[PDB]
Amino acid sequence: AISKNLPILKNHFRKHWQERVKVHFDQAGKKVSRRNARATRAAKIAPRPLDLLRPVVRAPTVKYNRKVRAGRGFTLAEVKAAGLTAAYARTIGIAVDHRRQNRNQEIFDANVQRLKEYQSKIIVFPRNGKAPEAEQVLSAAATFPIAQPATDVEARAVQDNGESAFRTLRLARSEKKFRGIREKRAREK
Amino acid sequence: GNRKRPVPKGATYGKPTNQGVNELKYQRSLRATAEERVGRRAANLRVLNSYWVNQDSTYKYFEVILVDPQHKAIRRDARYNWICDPVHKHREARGLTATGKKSRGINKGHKFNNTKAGRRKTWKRQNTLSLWRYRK
Amino acid sequence: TWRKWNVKVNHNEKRYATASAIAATAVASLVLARGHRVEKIPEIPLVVSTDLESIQKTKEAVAALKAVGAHSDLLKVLKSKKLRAGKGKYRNRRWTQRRGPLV
Amino acid sequence: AKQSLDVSSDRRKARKAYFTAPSSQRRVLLSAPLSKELRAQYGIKALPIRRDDEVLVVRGSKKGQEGKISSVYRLKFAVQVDKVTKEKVNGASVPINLHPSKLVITKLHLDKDRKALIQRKGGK
RNA sequence: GUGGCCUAUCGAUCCUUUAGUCCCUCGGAAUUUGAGGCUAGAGGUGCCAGAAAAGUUACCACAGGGAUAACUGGCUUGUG
RNA sequence: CUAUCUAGCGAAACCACAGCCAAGGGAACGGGCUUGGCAGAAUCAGCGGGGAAAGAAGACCCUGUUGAGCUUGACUCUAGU
RNA sequence: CGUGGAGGUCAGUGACGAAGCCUAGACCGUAAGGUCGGGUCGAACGGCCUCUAGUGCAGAUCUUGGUGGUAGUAGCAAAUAUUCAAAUGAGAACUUUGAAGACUGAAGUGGGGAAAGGUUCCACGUCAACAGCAGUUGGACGUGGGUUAGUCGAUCCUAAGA
RNA sequence: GUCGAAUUUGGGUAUAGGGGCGAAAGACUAAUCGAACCAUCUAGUAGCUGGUUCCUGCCGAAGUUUCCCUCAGGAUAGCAG
RNA sequence: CACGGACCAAGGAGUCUAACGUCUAUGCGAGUGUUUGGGUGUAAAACCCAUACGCGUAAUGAAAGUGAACGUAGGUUGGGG
RNA sequence: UUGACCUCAAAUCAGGUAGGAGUACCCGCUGAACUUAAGCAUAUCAAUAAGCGGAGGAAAAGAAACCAACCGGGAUUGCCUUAGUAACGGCGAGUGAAGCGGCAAAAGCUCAAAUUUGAAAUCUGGUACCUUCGGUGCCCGAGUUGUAAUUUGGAGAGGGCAACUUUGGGGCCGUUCCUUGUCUAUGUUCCUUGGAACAGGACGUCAUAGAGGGUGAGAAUCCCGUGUGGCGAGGAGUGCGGUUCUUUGUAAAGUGCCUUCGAAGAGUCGAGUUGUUUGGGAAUGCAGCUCUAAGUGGGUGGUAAAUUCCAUCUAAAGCUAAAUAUUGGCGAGAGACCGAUAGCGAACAAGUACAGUGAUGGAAAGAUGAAAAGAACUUUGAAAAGAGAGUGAAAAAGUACGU
Ligand SMILES: [Cl-]
Ligand SMILES: [Cl-]
Ligand SMILES: [Cl-]
Ligand SMILES: [Cl-]
Ligand SMILES: [Cl-]
Ligand SMILES: [Cl-]
Ligand SMILES: [Cl-]
Ligand SMILES: [Cl-]
Ligand SMILES: [Mg+2]
Ligand SMILES: [Mg+2]
Ligand SMILES: [Mg+2]
Ligand SMILES: [Mg+2]
Ligand SMILES: [Mg+2]
Ligand SMILES: [Mg+2]
Ligand SMILES: [Mg+2]
Ligand SMILES: [Mg+2]
Ligand SMILES: [Mg+2]
Ligand SMILES: [Mg+2]
Ligand SMILES: [Mg+2]
Ligand SMILES: [Mg+2]
Ligand SMILES: [Mg+2]
Ligand SMILES: [Mg+2]
Ligand SMILES: [Mg+2]
Ligand SMILES: [Mg+2]
Ligand SMILES: [Mg+2]
Ligand SMILES: [Mg+2]
Ligand SMILES: [Mg+2]
Ligand SMILES: [Mg+2]
Ligand SMILES: [Mg+2]
Ligand SMILES: [Mg+2]
Ligand SMILES: [Mg+2]
Ligand SMILES: [Mg+2]
Ligand SMILES: [Mg+2]
Ligand SMILES: [Mg+2]
Ligand SMILES: [Mg+2]
Ligand SMILES: [Mg+2]
Ligand SMILES: [Mg+2]
Ligand SMILES: [Mg+2]
Ligand SMILES: [Mg+2]
Ligand SMILES: [Mg+2]
Ligand SMILES: [Mg+2]
Ligand SMILES: [Mg+2]
Ligand SMILES: [Mg+2]
Ligand SMILES: [Mg+2]
Ligand SMILES: [Mg+2]
Ligand SMILES: [Mg+2]
Ligand SMILES: [Mg+2]
Ligand SMILES: [Mg+2]
Ligand SMILES: [Mg+2]
Ligand SMILES: [Mg+2]
Ligand SMILES: [Mg+2]
Ligand SMILES: [Mg+2]
Ligand SMILES: [Mg+2]
Ligand SMILES: [Mg+2]
Ligand SMILES: [Mg+2]
Ligand SMILES: [Mg+2]
Ligand SMILES: [Mg+2]
Ligand SMILES: [Mg+2]
Ligand SMILES: [Mg+2]
Ligand SMILES: [Mg+2]
Ligand SMILES: [Mg+2]
Ligand SMILES: [Mg+2]
Ligand SMILES: [Mg+2]
Ligand SMILES: [Mg+2]
Ligand SMILES: [Mg+2]
Ligand SMILES: [Mg+2]
Ligand SMILES: [Mg+2]
Ligand SMILES: [Mg+2]
Ligand SMILES: [Mg+2]
Ligand SMILES: [Mg+2]
Ligand SMILES: [Mg+2]
Ligand SMILES: [Mg+2]
Ligand SMILES: [Mg+2]
Ligand SMILES: [Mg+2]
Repeated sequence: AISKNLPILKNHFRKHWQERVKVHFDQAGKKVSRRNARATRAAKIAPRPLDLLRPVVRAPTVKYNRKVRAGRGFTLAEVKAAGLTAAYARTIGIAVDHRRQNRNQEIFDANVQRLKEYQSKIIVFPRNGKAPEAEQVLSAAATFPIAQPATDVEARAVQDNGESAFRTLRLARSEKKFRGIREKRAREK
Repeated sequence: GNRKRPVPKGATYGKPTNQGVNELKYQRSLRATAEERVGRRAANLRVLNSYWVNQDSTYKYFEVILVDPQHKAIRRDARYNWICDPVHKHREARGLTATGKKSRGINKGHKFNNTKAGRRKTWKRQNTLSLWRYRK
Repeated sequence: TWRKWNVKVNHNEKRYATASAIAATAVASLVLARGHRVEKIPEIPLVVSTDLESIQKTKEAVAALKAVGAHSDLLKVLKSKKLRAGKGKYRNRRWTQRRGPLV
Repeated sequence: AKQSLDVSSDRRKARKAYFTAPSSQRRVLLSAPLSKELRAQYGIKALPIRRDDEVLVVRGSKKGQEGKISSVYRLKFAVQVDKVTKEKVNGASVPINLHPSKLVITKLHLDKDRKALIQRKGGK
């Protein structure tokens, strides 16, 4: 059962696995179904763009916080700063998320600009029903794409103050490690 | 009390780990048993909720709330005619009431990873082999 | 059913095969050896006018193909129709024939 | 070539539909082409066969023989001509079953519905 | 002079426990208990490269074995 | 009364191929191999020497990290009390 | 080397006979095999370059089906027993009638029933198969006919029990 | 052997599988009993027995070492392509 | 004188899948992988594509952690060309 | 005496409703062993089979008492990945998630807890009429032990001040979708073989139709269809493209500022213990028993505890499309699948014949010919049949029938 110089393998097939095998024979069929469903939904919703406008947010975690992506919806504060109510925003094609909060001025200002540009690029048909026939744009994300914010200029002058970056990192670790013991010794005295 | 295993003379005919008879517990609460028996008694009604009232050493007492799906005061009421949908027949039997969902472990968070979306449904997803046309 | 049916091929190597096939179409000896009747065609590759793309009728399309030297290849396809030689006949594969020109 | 998803090229399905076709559908299947004289007069190509039609045989060993249809044997996918028969050894006579696609209609039986069918097909 | 003049006198993983280092971790941030790691020993497997283990079947069962006993035959002839 | 012969009716077991011996050697007891004895169509009724005859993957014995029935302060549990 | 199927090609073979089968007829290959002639037969099939697999049998007390030797052999011997003539029929040890000889010997081989069977009951027609010989006969085969209740039973009652 | 009784027997009814029933043989419970029959889990596991399908060409062994509840089996080194 | 085989026809046994070792062929190469999905289509084919993700490009410690040039990226011996 | 109320009954009272079937997929309960560990008891097989209860076209889940520790993300479900990883495990055999990241699909919400109190403003039923999936009038009844309006934490409410912005409910005609009918090309022209031309040869035609099937042998052009279009018939759904009848309304909704407030779910959270379960390890979820809270509170922050901070949500009440599943049902399209010992057990009067007391078990069996033209008549025989004759392209096809 164990022979030769081979890696240790862990193949989890000791249950009735053959009863739960899923082969995606309908991969091509489902692609046709999704394309048909998108086409019939676009014809149903008039010239509406088939998707709602989304804000730009910072991804969490230290690993992914260097990038911005699309969030669920604009906050109540962002909607209010744009000059309209949340209820009217939902009926006009804007996603609203009540549980997200604003703590960064850069993110808040950018989402305010997105709402203002969106309002100036759409036409809202009156409730009377005359309904002038306008061409349908199938995507709002492509019309309003998300770009990573600029960080630094291409070239700049060298400014060295004589300090050491390695020394700065080492001292930062040391201060955090011994903060508790230093306070106790100071308090006991 | 507990649920004594209904085996003849205590014989289980198996391995020692399954030999227990006396100290076994029913996976559903006594409140769930109360609703189910009331549901069978009045099968023309729908179980909405129930609550504790009393208890002694032998019994626990409950009161069950029932709604008539045929009455016109219910069918014409917007806030309650959802119960008239056939998808809501015998909610207590499938554990769709408040006490049923607690026993099913239907809650959010890392503490309910086994039962968040349904224990058997989650187990099927995690024990399924997925193969594509162009094998990964 | 979970036998492997489709096969992955590297995208770049796939394009390598396509480019080789295109270059092979310009070699008269290779085209003749594949069974095509291009013996008396003046030049290979054969390039025709762009107005061929606007032909609407089968009758005029066939006449245009014959006028550039593809008449013999068309007759090869018509005279090569045969009944299949096995159980594939009643599996919706009843007739076989040669391949003609690609436009 | 086939271009519709509602039609099938399956040999098994087509043959089963042919041999289990009901009586009404077999009438359309048993169509015969008109003669050049009638084709010019009416302007149509072919019609379903009817009992009181005069026909000419253009294929088989009975080619050249005329007559009037005596029976349309839909169950057997065949028609019978009154003067096209066969003599047995005992002296009796039996009709010979013929397929309408091997016949040519020389005279039509006209009624209100037959005339409407000709007009519906673009005839005059 | 790194135990007994020389040639025998003895013991893995898991767990427990002790010594050492007072070092590393308890993952939102700290102090103190507690717990968990790092290095070196001890508690033992004598079937001694180390499963935790009483009988009976003359009511009996199965897979096998002429690799193997209860008859002849063959070799041997102590014994007769 | 059978067996026996005739008219009618008509199976099964079994079958590697088959069917005369002596010795030899050989898986240490041959129908076949070696050396000799010999050996002539087709057959009927009997017969139990042989075919280590047929009927069953030995019930005895041993092996297997194969069981079951039963017993007991074997190991580990349990209804009841 | 050979087999089922797939892409390409030989504008391959074929109702003027494709495939299959038979053939102590011929040729090629060390061999796996390939090719030809003759007969039979009736509708599809092959060479080459490549792809693919449910791809090659003498055995498994192998599976299913078919067939032998044994062999015209074992055998068709319990329950005392049959015989003569006529009739019928292509045909009679076995059917029908008559005559004779016998048996069951009233706890019967007699005369009725309960369960169980289900038309086996009766008549006419009729013998391929069945009646381990025979058959003109039959509980066989074909076609029809037949079971009549206020009083006989069920139905009602209760038993162990359900 | 027994033959007027602890007799024989019909029908109705009760007891169902670790259960029943037993004037007690491990007997009987539909030709099945030291734990019935039917379907499924189940293509249960087997270090053990049997079988394992075309040709030609070249090379060509081992029954030994160490460890194993190891002694009809494996790992390991060797021999081979 | 060990076992299977009375006879014939047809059927009849190393397969597929997930994850891997060695070797070989192919594409590209400090990179590589279009096919989850989107676009497109003569429609389960073919053709086209963004962002991520996998592996590789750094190791070593239980961990906190730290992290690869004294030099023609060293000296010596043997080395095809 | 008489009349209420409360509670509990009766009726072949008036009107309704539940059961059974199917069960592929879905929501729960209950629950093994063979097997693996080369023995075996924990473990594994498996939170599986069998057993029981309950739904739909999907079900379930779902608008955070979440994830996080970041410059934070933001209902649920599914795919790619995380990852055979953290972790569990006689730490043996084995087992094994989750956050982030890309993508498919996207949708939000409402009760309880407040005095309408200058007017229960609410609703079932009966009855008459009417524009009948309902409406109006009138009369009983339900209900204050609380039926409407108003407010669900994102808030929001009671007062005061100043402002503008926006309509609702039906007909008809078309469109969108489904179920259907009808119409819409081109040779059967000559020669040879043959029983049969649909074969071979010559000469033509159509093609947005050379898919497929039929017809006496391989048929684009003989027939049905195929391709491209036109013309009808009957419904569903108000999704919407035009027209038309009703003013709904001293009605409703949104927005600024000041002030006072801001009710938020109990034998429940939580704790101990026992059992079961999980990757969850001083204990992941679930259940029994015992104990049993708080309101700047409460839950969580993956090592038990005391003390001090921080972060993050708001439990113990409720509804909700799509992306997902589907060996069942109904309607379709396909295959490098099988070709009558194969393929479903069944290509056939197949779950049939037959067996068993019963639960159950369960076969074999396809091919005359283009057309019966299925052999008149003669002769031998009691008959079955034989020998001739005859039919057919062929009786070397005779209903014991292709080869
Ligand atoms: Cl052909
Ligand atoms: Cl004699
Ligand atoms: Cl050869
Ligand atoms: Cl029973
Ligand atoms: Cl380190
Ligand atoms: Cl624990
Ligand atoms: Cl079927
Ligand atoms: Cl049975
Ligand atoms: Mg590539
Ligand atoms: Mg063939
Ligand atoms: Mg000394
Ligand atoms: Mg922590
Ligand atoms: Mg040892
Ligand atoms: Mg031991
Ligand atoms: Mg021996
Ligand atoms: Mg002596
Ligand atoms: Mg001898
Ligand atoms: Mg001897
Ligand atoms: Mg012998
Ligand atoms: Mg001899
Ligand atoms: Mg001799
Ligand atoms: Mg004898
Ligand atoms: Mg003898
Ligand atoms: Mg044996
Ligand atoms: Mg035995
Ligand atoms: Mg052993
Ligand atoms: Mg045992
Ligand atoms: Mg031939
Ligand atoms: Mg021969
Ligand atoms: Mg034929
Ligand atoms: Mg095979
Ligand atoms: Mg064979
Ligand atoms: Mg062999
Ligand atoms: Mg055999
Ligand atoms: Mg005899
Ligand atoms: Mg005899
Ligand atoms: Mg006898
Ligand atoms: Mg006698
Ligand atoms: Mg007597
Ligand atoms: Mg007498
Ligand atoms: Mg009679
Ligand atoms: Mg007889
Ligand atoms: Mg006879
Ligand atoms: Mg009869
Ligand atoms: Mg008795
Ligand atoms: Mg005994
Ligand atoms: Mg097997
Ligand atoms: Mg078995
Ligand atoms: Mg050699
Ligand atoms: Mg052996
Ligand atoms: Mg043997
Ligand atoms: Mg034998
Ligand atoms: Mg074979
Ligand atoms: Mg085979
Ligand atoms: Mg393989
Ligand atoms: Mg009533
Ligand atoms: Mg479930
Ligand atoms: Mg084991
Ligand atoms: Mg084993
Ligand atoms: Mg065992
Ligand atoms: Mg089940
Ligand atoms: Mg339904
Ligand atoms: Mg759906
Ligand atoms: Mg639902
Ligand atoms: Mg909320
Ligand atoms: Mg989320
Ligand atoms: Mg598990
Ligand atoms: Mg359980
Ligand atoms: Mg642990
Ligand atoms: Mg812990
Ligand atoms: Mg719900
Ligand atoms: Mg079959
Ligand atoms: Mg025929
Ligand atoms: Mg013939």
